[PDB]
Amino acid sequence: YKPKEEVVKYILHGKFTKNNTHLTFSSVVEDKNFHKNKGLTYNDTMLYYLNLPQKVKISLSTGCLGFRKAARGEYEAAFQTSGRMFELIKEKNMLNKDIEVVMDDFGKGRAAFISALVGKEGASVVKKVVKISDATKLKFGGVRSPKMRRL
Amino acid sequence: IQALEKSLDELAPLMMTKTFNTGVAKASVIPVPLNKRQRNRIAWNWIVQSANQRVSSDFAVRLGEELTAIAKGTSSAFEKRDQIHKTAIAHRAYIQLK
Amino acid sequence: AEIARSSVENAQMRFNSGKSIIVNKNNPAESFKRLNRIMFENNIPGDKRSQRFYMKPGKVAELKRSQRHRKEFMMGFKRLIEIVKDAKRKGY
Amino acid sequence: TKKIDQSLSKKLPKGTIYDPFDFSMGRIHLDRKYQANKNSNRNDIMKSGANPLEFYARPRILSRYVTSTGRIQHRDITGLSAKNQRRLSKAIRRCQAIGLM
Amino acid sequence: EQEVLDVWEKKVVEETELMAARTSN
Amino acid sequence: KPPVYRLPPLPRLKVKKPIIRQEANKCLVLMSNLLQCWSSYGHMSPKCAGLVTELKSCTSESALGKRNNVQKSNINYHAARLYDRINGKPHD
Ligand SMILES: [Mg+2]
Ligand SMILES: [Mg+2]
Repeated sequence: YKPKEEVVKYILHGKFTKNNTHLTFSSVVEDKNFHKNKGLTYNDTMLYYLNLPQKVKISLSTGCLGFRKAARGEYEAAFQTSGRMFELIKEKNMLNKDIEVVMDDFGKGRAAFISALVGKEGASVVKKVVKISDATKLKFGGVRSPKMRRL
Repeated sequence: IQALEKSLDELAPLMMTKTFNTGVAKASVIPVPLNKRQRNRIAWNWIVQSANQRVSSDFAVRLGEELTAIAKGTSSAFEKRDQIHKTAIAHRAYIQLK
Repeated sequence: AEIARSSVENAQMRFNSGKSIIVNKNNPAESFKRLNRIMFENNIPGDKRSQRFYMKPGKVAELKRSQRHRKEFMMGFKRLIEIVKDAKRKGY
Repeated sequence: TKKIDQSLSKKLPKGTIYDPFDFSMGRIHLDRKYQANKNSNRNDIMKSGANPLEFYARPRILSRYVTSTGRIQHRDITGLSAKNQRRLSKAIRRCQAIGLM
Repeated sequence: EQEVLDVWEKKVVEETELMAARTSN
Repeated sequence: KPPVYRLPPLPRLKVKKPIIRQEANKCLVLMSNLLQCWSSYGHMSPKCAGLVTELKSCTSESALGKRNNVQKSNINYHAARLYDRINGKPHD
């Protein structure tokens, strides 16, 4: 009957492409009065709690730390960008609830992000991380990729 | 002589980190063990450097005084040993063990 | 109602994808190693790379034939090495 | 230390006969090398004579032959005959299309 | 059995010490 | 039933890079433990006394100990010796 938005967990998403690394930190917000609404079916309630809304808090790329052009897709750019994220999560008091890490692709920043989180740079965030997962998007047939490059 | 050997055995570092130019990338700082002859060289050079800060014109006198102070506990080269062992403890994981 | 509140735990994990690991709070680097093993046993990195550029069907068929031959050839090679080692052990 | 890793010690079953070699490291290594899932046949429905296509509405049984992501296992891994592999794969694909797997 | 169990004792100890060092990593 | 894979006739039977077991150096492991002992109980702590004593003896004469650091594989010698006997080739 009253909006009671509360954070349930945080999602640390990393997209590691060939030319850049994108790191997004989000909050899984749950209106704790959703079940108190009128005209709400058991299906709508279960469907609302199975995909809870998400709000973006921190969005970073390797170009936000001053890495330009070809340097954006390198290992060092990702390692420093991962550090800046782990710091901004502590400077925003967003290290109280559990964090779920979602990694997307297999560029050079995937192993830098993992090293920065299992090392000194991520000794505070790693303590809250409860689940790691991969979200690489593959196609079963799908659209035709571009032709092979003749180099 | 027993005092000299005891001082050399306490001042010399057991291990020392060395940079190996392995690979086109940055060299690796890996702790390496030292033999007794290599340990004595490191400790002796520290003693000589400390001795040459004393006032006597005669090297034998400066060396004698330096060795007496080390046999009595006081020496500025124990700091050097602690700093070489700190670095090695930091790079303990860099060791290969095969 | 609460019926839709107390039955969300299983429901949440009932629609799993199989690409998730529960982190070991003690050794968090061992959980990332487990996730990497899943990726390699489902050929996720290989499939992603193979989907970047289009390959003609004839070329795809050629590569599939050669890869199978090399896989089978290696199995035949290991069988012969095992015979060698067994024969050596018995003094042949 | 009064403890040894299980991988470095062999536990001789009860009622079995042994040789002095059974206490050596060679036995440990030999048991690892020749460790195959040969007991699967007796626990493998698809290696019993049933038609795998009769299990297309039983995702629990079919889920034993796919990886964590749902990828059908190669015959090299399942150890099935060509016919059963062919029938099992059809069952899984049909199960996926019905909305059960 | 003693001859075999003596060699096995040495190897176990050796391999329970390499593991300790390798795992320390 | 387990599929046997039979190779075609081959010009040779050889392992490109035969695997060898390189036993770990006893002095290096002693150093790796002492370094760890100092990491927990502290540098020069009385708890690591035995480690220090053992390390000194291991490295007294040679920093890597007196070891037979030489091991080679013979698989290729035997494989070439036995291949013609065990390949199952038909008679001429
Ligand atoms: Mg690039
Ligand atoms: Mg185009």
